[PDB]
Amino acid sequence: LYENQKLIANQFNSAIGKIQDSLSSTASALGKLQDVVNQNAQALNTLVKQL
Amino acid sequence: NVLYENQKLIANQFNSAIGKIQDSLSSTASALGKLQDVVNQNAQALNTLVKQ
Amino acid sequence: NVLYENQKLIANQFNSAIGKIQDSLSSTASALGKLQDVVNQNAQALNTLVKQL
Amino acid sequence: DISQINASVVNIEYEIKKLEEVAKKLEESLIDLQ
Amino acid sequence: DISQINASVVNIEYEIKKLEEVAKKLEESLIDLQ
Amino acid sequence: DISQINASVVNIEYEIKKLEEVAKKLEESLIDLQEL
Repeated sequence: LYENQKLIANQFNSAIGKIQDSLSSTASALGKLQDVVNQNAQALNTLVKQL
Repeated sequence: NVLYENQKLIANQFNSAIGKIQDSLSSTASALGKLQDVVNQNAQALNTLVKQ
Repeated sequence: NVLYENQKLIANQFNSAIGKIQDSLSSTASALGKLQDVVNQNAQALNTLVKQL
Repeated sequence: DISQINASVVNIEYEIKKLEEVAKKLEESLIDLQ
Repeated sequence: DISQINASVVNIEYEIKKLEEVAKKLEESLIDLQ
Repeated sequence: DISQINASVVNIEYEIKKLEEVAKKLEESLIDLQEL
């Protein structure tokens, strides 16, 4: 019961690498949404500042 | 005996976890897509109100 | 030994991986929740403004 | 033109509830060989 | 004055598309043996 | 009043930091089998 052990480890490590990339893309997308939402929040506040 | 039995169970627990991770990624991309749409709509609505 | 010690290494590595993946899902849900509430608060503000203007 | 502008709301409560469920569902995929 | 007001727009299509292709490519990592 | 209108700000920096941290720590879970 060792021929599958080599298969389980390689499939696991490949899955980890793909999950790393997904987490990086999630953090990047959340960072972009935060910036625009806040940059659009000040555009609305300053609009009340000129009215 | 107890190895092959345990050498096949970790393959099921791994495959089940992969399926769950897949569904979480699809829900995450779905939520990010709906957030992107509503943000851009409310942004162009602000530009249109500034345009007037 | 090897085939044994190797067998309970995959389990400990799999569990620790799953453990930190659960934390990543929790962080994502919290972040998505905060963005939803703020986007809808600013959406209601934009409507109320043009409503009373 | 004015009085016709509308800001949409977003609703992702289902996706948020799904992520929190997958997190707890992964607990069942944990391994504890005897 | 108010003519200078400008709201930014988001672009996360890369990240969104990346999450759903990795969700598909993760299928290729499931174990199949006997 | 039109002065009662205020746009809220969001702060999700800690969640973003935790995502990048988990991404890095997942490499500690990579399996390197012992050869026999």
